[PDB]
Amino acid sequence: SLPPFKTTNLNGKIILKQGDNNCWINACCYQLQAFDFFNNEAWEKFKKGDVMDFVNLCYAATTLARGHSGDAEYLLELMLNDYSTAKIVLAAKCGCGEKEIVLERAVFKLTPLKESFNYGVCGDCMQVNTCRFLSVEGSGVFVHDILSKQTPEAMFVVKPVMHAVYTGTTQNGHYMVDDIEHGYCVDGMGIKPLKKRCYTSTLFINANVMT
Ligand SMILES: [Zn+2]
Repeated sequence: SLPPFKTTNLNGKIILKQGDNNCWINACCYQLQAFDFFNNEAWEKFKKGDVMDFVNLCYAATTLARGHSGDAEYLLELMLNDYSTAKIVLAAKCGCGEKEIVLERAVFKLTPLKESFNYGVCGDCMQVNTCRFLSVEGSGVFVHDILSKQTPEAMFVVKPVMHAVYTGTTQNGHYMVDDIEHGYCVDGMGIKPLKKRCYTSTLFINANVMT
């Protein structure tokens, strides 16, 4: 066994010292700490600084060993697969007409911008559905293709509370978290200014959007 990851408790969030390529864990765990509905025996200890049970649980779920890089968005999908804490309604246009798609979930694999986008194909006309957001309610997190340029606040369909941030190669990169609600970027146990770009997720709390 190696020794436990060291921690810091910063403005209500436990954060993990950078070591052994653990940043994907840190990024995911920092987001889970935003959801008061998320819980279990190993998480109750993590919230207090006693982090190795849950951290070990993250390696088990992903089949990865301590020391290997991973994917913070994949890990959020795993841990949140049995939660359903938000509702998103889309309008979907194809050659048959227009219809609504209802998604109830905690993690959504969608881009969180208020523009038009494709999602699925209609099995009666075989065209791709051209889609747009009609509403978002509750709490949850979008996991998404990297937004690598700044995004005007008015473009997000929801008000972001925080974003996983990923810089570098898909091979050789590094995770951090833009904590928008606090005003800084968390990078290991340290603090940096918001990167404002490079975002791989978008977390929202108590959404109540009509568009
Ligand atoms: Zn159709």
